[PDB]
Amino acid sequence: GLNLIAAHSHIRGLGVDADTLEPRPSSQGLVGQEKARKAAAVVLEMIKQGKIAGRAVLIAGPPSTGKTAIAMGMAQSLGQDVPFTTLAASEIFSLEMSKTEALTQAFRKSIGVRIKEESEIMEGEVVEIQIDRSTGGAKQGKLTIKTTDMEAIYDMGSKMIDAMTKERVMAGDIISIDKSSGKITKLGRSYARSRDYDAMGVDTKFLQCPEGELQKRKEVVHTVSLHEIDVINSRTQGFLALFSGDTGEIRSEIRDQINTKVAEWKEEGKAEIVPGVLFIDEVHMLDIECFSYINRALESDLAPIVIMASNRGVSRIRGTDYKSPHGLPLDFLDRVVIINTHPYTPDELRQILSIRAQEEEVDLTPDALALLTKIGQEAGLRYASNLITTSQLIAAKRRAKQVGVEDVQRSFKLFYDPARSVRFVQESEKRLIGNDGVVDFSY
Amino acid sequence: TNIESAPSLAPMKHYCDVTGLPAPYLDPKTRLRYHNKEIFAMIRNLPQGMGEQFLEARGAHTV
Ligand SMILES: Nc1ncnc2c1ncn2[C@@H]1O[C@H](COP(=O)(O)OP(=O)(O)O)[C@@H](O)[C@H]1O
Repeated sequence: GLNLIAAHSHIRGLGVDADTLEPRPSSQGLVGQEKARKAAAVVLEMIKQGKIAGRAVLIAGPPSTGKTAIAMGMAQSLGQDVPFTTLAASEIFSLEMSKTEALTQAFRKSIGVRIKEESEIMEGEVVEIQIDRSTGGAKQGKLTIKTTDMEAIYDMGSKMIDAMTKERVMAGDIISIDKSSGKITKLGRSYARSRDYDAMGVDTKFLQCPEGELQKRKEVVHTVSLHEIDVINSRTQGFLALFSGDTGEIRSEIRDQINTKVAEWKEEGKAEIVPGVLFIDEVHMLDIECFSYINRALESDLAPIVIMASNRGVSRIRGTDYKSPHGLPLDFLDRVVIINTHPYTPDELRQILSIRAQEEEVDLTPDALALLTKIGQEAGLRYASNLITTSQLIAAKRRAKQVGVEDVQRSFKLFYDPARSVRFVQESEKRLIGNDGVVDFSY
Repeated sequence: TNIESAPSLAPMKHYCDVTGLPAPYLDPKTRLRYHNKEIFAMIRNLPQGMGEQFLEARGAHTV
């Protein structure tokens, strides 16, 4: 389909026992990180219960130790039933709006309002339409429609005749009508009428006739975030700004009205509130002004849970000239708990490479897997996973059925790992452009 | 003068010819109003002349 194989495609969840939250050594695509996966499992319980507002959790660890993997696992284990917002900290630096506006919007995307609405919907195959136009049109008309179980004629009101003529409804069309509003959606064409569709090209698909009652009270569940209600209320077609993105700095009195309105809907039972989670990857790319904002945005009943990932050691905080753990100010780290991820052992590297090799279409000989595991220990898990794809393509070019050691060795030779590439720049130092801008082009 | 009422101009509610329950549907073939797929099935399996017998209770028989 459209969804190609990405770096995280093998992650289907957290791999955790729902009863005890004990992580299994491998499941759902996650290997090891058990203490970290247990802690991420405790955070899901908090998210799903909704009781607690504005906890901030930091996932701290070296690069390529599964900080994003665990973040993908949580998203997959919440599923579509909860707002999950994934923010790269680089995105907050909009030109359309201030940083704190962008952080408010991100927080507001992560609280959902869940609303349940019924409609009667009428669905069936059209047996007939007749319309009498006299000559101004739409003077009267009759619809005959059926399922496999029922058939009916309807006398049509003139605006339904306009809807029918707009959507060019003809005999054999399978249509649905949202009769509370009168939009027609043409679900398809009946196979039993295929010869009538003389204009439809051979690529045309045909459906079977619908079934059961012609009319059903379908119930729809909507979730709309607080940010969507804010943007709707910003201008005459404000909802369009949910797509073009040209929301200005939406005025805070609009948001306060909406916060009041939603608390009203909660007490009346007209709506339910669904606290989601905001994930901020590379939280160290935020600056000191962002952190002092987030401090107080967390202290609100309409705050999501926030989850953050950092690779950084004791490092300079952006927007200041001093250094702090994770690159984050201690004022902020006081309101955070840290989950730390460790480096993998070789048997975990083997399993992760195997899962990555099964997610990709790669038949891998045992010695190639052993070799890739050695490379993983020495060059890093990402480099070895990148070599899987390469060796498959090399094996394929020589028409081989399996990736052998021979193919991994071509890959290792053709594509340098980070450490080999660092040596290359150190040995090539006069030929590369140095930090002083000096370079020599001569042989 | 023994001439003393007139038809309503309010639109008319639709009731099932079989069971009198509210009827969303009017059968094209037999002109009976029916409540649901169960009664449509029964309506289409009526004996000869029973469809007219149901219209007679509504005063709508073919004559
Ligand atoms: N414990 C794990 N189980 C399965 N796959 C993992 C695990 N840890 C990392 N990976 C995979 O290896 C790659 C590197 O880890 P990732 O989490 O992206 O790095 P980082 O921790 O720097 O964000 C990713 O493709 C990720 O899906």
